[PDB]
Amino acid sequence: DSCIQFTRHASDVLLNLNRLRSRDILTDVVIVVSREQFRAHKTVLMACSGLFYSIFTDQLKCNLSVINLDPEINPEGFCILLDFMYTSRLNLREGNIMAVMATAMYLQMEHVVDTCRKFIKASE
Amino acid sequence: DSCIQFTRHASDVLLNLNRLRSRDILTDVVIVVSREQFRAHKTVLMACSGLFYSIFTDQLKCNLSVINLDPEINPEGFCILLDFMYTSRLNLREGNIMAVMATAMYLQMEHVVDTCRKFIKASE
Amino acid sequence: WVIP
Amino acid sequence: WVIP
Ligand SMILES: O=C1Cc2cc(Nc3nc(Cl)ncc3F)ccc2N1
Ligand SMILES: O=C1Cc2cc(Nc3nc(Cl)ncc3F)ccc2N1
Ligand SMILES: [Cl-]
Ligand SMILES: [Cl-]
Repeated sequence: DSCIQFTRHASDVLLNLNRLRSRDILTDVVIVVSREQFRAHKTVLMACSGLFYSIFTDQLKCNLSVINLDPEINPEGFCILLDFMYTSRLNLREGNIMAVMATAMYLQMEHVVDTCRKFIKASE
Repeated sequence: DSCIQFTRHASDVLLNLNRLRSRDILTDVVIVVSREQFRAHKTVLMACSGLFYSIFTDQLKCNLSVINLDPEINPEGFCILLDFMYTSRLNLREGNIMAVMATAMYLQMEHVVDTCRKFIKASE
Repeated sequence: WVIP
Repeated sequence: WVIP
């Protein structure tokens, strides 16, 4: 087409979606990871994770307001990945990299799994 | 912080939100612009427009599944702006610029209003 | 704004 | 990936 494009638009949209999340505005699901609860927008979760895309395109699961993750999932790992979904920034540290990579494999976040594998390879 | 950042994340999220819109997945509002209807996600509309941010943060309006816009709003102008919200690309043409600018002023999309004003100034 |  |  003959369109013009605003370079910062996608980043500005994501920043505003994170502001809605902070202020608990129009959050429509609670993700339970053992004793912890995380509120989020189903659309953002689906746009970032192959697992959430599969869950919320299912005719029965799309209607649930609570999703319980596998008990092996670490809540800190999930928290770091949820922050990544809403900000593009990943708080990857020596003390959390194994939990983050395991969580990203479960959530089907291929780009995160890729950077974790590279950081682990560099340490070996 | 000591975060790493994935450059293409925000653009990839927006591309996936537009794919959900195309496939009518988890759309939760219909915007009516005279005889036309447009389905969208309330969160994307709020992240892009000062008018939708004000509507969906209102305790009564946040619950509506249908929003009727002012009859003076042109449906083509709205369609072009909705496509911009989900893609960052604005289909601005000599034949639609006045309707697009009027619609962006009504929706409170300051960056769009800014580019329309500049393109109009260049023609004078 | 840019030409994409 | 980059250092922001
Ligand atoms: O690593 C990843 C990240 C990821 C996100 C999605 N998300 C969606 N995919 C499509 Cl094609 N349309 C809409 C979506 F919300 C699917 C698979 C995967 N795998
Ligand atoms: O030209 C514009 C575009 C625009 C979008 C928003 N959106 C939100 N603003 C905030 Cl601070 N938090 C969450 C949001 F969804 C408000 C005002 C305006 N004015
Ligand atoms: Cl990813
Ligand atoms: Cl704008």
